[PDB]
Amino acid sequence: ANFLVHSGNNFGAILSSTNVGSNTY
Amino acid sequence: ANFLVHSGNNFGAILSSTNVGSNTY
Amino acid sequence: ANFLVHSGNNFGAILSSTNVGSNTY
Amino acid sequence: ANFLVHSGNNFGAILSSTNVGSNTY
Amino acid sequence: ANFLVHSGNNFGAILSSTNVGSNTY
Amino acid sequence: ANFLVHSGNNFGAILSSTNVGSNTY
Amino acid sequence: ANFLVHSGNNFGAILSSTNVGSNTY
Amino acid sequence: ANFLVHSGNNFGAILSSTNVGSNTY
Amino acid sequence: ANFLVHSGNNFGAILSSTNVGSNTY
Amino acid sequence: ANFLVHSGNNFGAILSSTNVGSNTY
Repeated sequence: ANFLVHSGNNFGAILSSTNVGSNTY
Repeated sequence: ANFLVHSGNNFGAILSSTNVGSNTY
Repeated sequence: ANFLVHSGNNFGAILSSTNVGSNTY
Repeated sequence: ANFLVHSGNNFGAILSSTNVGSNTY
Repeated sequence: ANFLVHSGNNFGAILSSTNVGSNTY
Repeated sequence: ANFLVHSGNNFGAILSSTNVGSNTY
Repeated sequence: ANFLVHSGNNFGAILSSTNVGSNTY
Repeated sequence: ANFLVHSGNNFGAILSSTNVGSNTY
Repeated sequence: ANFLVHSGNNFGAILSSTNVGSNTY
Repeated sequence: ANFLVHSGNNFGAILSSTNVGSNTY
């Protein structure tokens, strides 16, 4: 089993970016 | 089994970006 | 079994972006 | 079995974007 | 079993970046 | 005499803002 | 005499801001 | 006489800011 | 006479800032 | 007479700053 948890992350500004704040499997 | 959890993430502004705040499998 | 959960995510503004705040399988 | 859950996501403004806030299979 | 936990991370500004604030498997 | 000229300005997305792209006197 | 000229300015995304791209007198 | 000229400025993303890309007198 | 000229300035991302890319008099 | 010229300046990311890339008089 694989568990991925993402919580309470604040991102100000994202430009021309990939795989940011994501659960990539 | 694979578990992906995404919660409570604040994103200010996103421009020309890919796979942001997503559960990609 | 695969479980993907998406909850309580606030997105300010999205421009010319792909796969944002999505459950991609 | 595949389970995809999408809830309580607030999107401010979306322009020229693809696959945003969607359950893509 | 693999457990990945992401919480309470503040990101000011992200430009032309990859795999930032993400659980990559 | 006061001259104010506003031309050819492209605005992507505006949220909770005041006095944007305006000639304020 | 006061001359203010505003032309050809591209703004991606504006959030919770004041006096942006404006001729304020 | 006072001359203020604003041209060809590209702004990616603006958050919680004041007097950005403006001719303030 | 006072001449202020602003041209061809690229700004990536601006957060919680004042008097950025402006002709302040 | 006072002449101020601003051209071709690239700014990556600005946070909590004052009087950046501006013609202040």
